[PDB]
Amino acid sequence: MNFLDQLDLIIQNKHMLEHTFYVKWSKGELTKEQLQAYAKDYYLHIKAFPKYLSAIHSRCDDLEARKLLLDNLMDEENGYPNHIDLWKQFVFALGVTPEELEAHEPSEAAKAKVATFMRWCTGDSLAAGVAALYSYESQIPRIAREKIRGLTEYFGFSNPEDYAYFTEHEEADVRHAREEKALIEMLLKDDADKVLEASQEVTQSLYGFLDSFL
Amino acid sequence: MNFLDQLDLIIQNKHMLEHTFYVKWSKGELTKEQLQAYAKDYYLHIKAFPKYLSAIHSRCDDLEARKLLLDNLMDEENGYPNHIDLWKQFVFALGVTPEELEAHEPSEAAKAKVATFMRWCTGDSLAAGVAALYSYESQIPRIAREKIRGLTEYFGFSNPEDYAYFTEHEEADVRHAREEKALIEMLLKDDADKVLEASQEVTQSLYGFLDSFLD
Ligand SMILES: [Mn+2]
Ligand SMILES: [Mn+2]
Ligand SMILES: [Mn+2]
Ligand SMILES: [Mn+2]
Repeated sequence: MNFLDQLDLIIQNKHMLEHTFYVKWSKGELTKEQLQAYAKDYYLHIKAFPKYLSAIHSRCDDLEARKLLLDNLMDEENGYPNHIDLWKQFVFALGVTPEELEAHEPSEAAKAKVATFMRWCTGDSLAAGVAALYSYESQIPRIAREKIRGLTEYFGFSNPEDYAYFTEHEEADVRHAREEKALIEMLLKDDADKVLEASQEVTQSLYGFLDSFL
Repeated sequence: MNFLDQLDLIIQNKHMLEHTFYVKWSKGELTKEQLQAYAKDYYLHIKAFPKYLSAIHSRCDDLEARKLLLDNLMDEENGYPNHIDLWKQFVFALGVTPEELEAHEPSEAAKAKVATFMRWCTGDSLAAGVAALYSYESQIPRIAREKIRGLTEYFGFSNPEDYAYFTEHEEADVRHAREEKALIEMLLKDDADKVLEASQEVTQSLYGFLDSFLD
């Protein structure tokens, strides 16, 4: 019915946790060389995310909407460890070296996933741009949950500080999903069609990225 | 750098405090219907400024650079009162209804100023976009000092919370000018030409804005 319901339904189906990458993870049938491949190829999207948000902010005249995006941007980039710093710890805890992470070149599948976000966040529909992020960010608390379990059981992650990023995202993205849902409603301009479009795009692209490794 | 020094001389040689509108301010010869013109038209630029910063951030892949742009943006928009809020108080301390300020359609002069900034901030040179901000922001601390003097000497201001915006920008924009100047060096990609070109345009566009109220 109402487009937000349909929007939440698109995610519930094309949801990353049901992609085979995470099935195998949840099961534990995933190689450490695989985990390192995923971790490094993710980095690009880890570094582009602040621009997903600021791409949207920069085209926005709704002052109350812009503050919520700031709050999101601040949670990711401001301070130390910011959300990028936290991913590097998961990279290193996997055994990839710092020079190896800086030397890694992101796949055409990594560049495609980020291009999908960037297409919507710089597109002409601010709601669709926010809907794009929601379709990724509203799945994270669950993935973060089930990811930690996999790390500690089948991957010998004994020190909690190694998966800080995930412990942190396990709650920060409950508030982000909630506030992005608000923003979509605030920035709607007869463009419900584009919100569902972005959702359809982002949930497929997510799946295409995870396809690359399997 | 030399290119930063030429950048500072362009600003030095086209400084807002030498426009007739501030040579009048300083001498007392500014009307009060003139102050409400200014205060109200300035409100487009004020609400706009964060997107100048987020425009550059969204095209930038230098992580250290982006944190300096965030710092700036946080000072500007985060919390209560933020700089937009502080501008509202001062417009109201001028005698303007929250209702007329928000019914006010900004002048063509105002739209022109904001369009100039936005051209560079959406543009292709990240250092030029920063330098466009810098060509304005480096002037603010002194204008803010002098504008506070005028409000209190010739415009009978006594409540320090009215001109809080200028109080706040007298110190905050010292840090912003400093760090923008670092950003320019950090973002340079063989575009010193573009850095100076943005500077010439913005200093002259600010002058154009200052003239709409001089009749
Ligand atoms: Mn994050
Ligand atoms: Mn988030
Ligand atoms: Mn400011
Ligand atoms: Mn500033």
